[PDB]
Amino acid sequence: QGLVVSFYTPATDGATFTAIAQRCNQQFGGRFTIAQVSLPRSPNEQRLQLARRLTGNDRTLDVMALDVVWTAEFAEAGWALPLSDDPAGLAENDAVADTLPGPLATAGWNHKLYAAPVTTNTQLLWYRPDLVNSPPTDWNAMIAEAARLHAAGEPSWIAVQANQGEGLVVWFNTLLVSAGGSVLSEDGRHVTLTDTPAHRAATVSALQILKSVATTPGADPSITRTEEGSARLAFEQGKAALEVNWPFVFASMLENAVKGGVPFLPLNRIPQLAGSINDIGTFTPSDEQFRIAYDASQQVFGFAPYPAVAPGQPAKVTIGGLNLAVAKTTRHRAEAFEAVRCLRDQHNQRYVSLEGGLPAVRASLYSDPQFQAKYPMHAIIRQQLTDAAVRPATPVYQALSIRLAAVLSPITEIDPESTADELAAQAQKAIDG
Repeated sequence: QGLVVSFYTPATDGATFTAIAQRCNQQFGGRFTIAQVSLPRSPNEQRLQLARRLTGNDRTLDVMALDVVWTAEFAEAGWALPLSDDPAGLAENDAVADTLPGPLATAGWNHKLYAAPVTTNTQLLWYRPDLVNSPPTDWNAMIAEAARLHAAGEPSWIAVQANQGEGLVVWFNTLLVSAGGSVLSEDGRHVTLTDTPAHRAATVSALQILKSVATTPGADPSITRTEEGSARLAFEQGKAALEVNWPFVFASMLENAVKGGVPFLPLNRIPQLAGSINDIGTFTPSDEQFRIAYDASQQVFGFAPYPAVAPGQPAKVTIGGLNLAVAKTTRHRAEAFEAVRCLRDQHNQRYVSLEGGLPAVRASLYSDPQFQAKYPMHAIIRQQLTDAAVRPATPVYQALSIRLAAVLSPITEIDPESTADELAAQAQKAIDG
């Protein structure tokens, strides 16, 4: 026998989360162990299996990693215990102490914390410094640069995820919040897209940018013809000189370049990098090999803040990532909340970042020299995580998102004024559920 605390996570991060689980087991003195359980790789199927297990009162479900936008759903439904339900009374303070504000904001609902952040994410600008002298600082500069490049016969696509789905919703949300707007009110009860002249201007601004990118000379046909594509691959293959995307494109760039799949960046030819591809095809460099690959990448691969909407205001970039929640189905609340605290301590935060490629939520880690070595863009991330935009927090997020995506796509057919009103009407229909 033996008491087991289940720990449900996306399969994508199964190896990483298993290792920190095993690290935590060391320090429980055999009182109990954490067992990682892999949900499907698809986020939507992860949420649907958790729901099945919660409404089915599966008593072995203890700790679960939730997407940052599932907070309201799981809290309103009584599926995620409030942190104040910890018999030890430690969960609340732990989740606040040394956690960046952006991640923390995703974990609340009705002014109460219902989960503890563990990982986060934000989008940056990635550009070709050999083709682009300075990184565009706002979206008008993005447009003008891409158009100049087209007239010069050079890579002109702006690589951004804009197909119908959550990625387009994320992009619209960033533009909207950066312009001072909001989809919903504080309680997710009212639609605030067009309720005041100022809010309508923010919505119109964001729609104009979406539409401007779609109709820029030399645009990506995945946008102009609403086709399947990939922002990451477009940049790696040399068809886009500008990209907004999560930081996983950094590791992908170096690994694929070392494998010889990046034509403008032949890291595969550098003698010092011989043997750095391990027996499963992963770029696993030493500290010096890393600094060589990153130094050589700088000639052709740069990063910068997400472009602003307004000339002077830094962008409010939609945040992603995972929060740790204790399920209402647990039989051992005390051990479950203790497990959450161990899984998100400083050493395990260092691990998920360095070995897992998942940005940590602990502010202290953005001062760690080892973290700064492997995240040279740490300072931009820290700033965008502290001043983040949050997707609308509502129990009906899934219906709201689907409805917004259907209106916004195809983005070539946006008419900012009339689309603004159609956005608000469709958001209203989701809130009426």
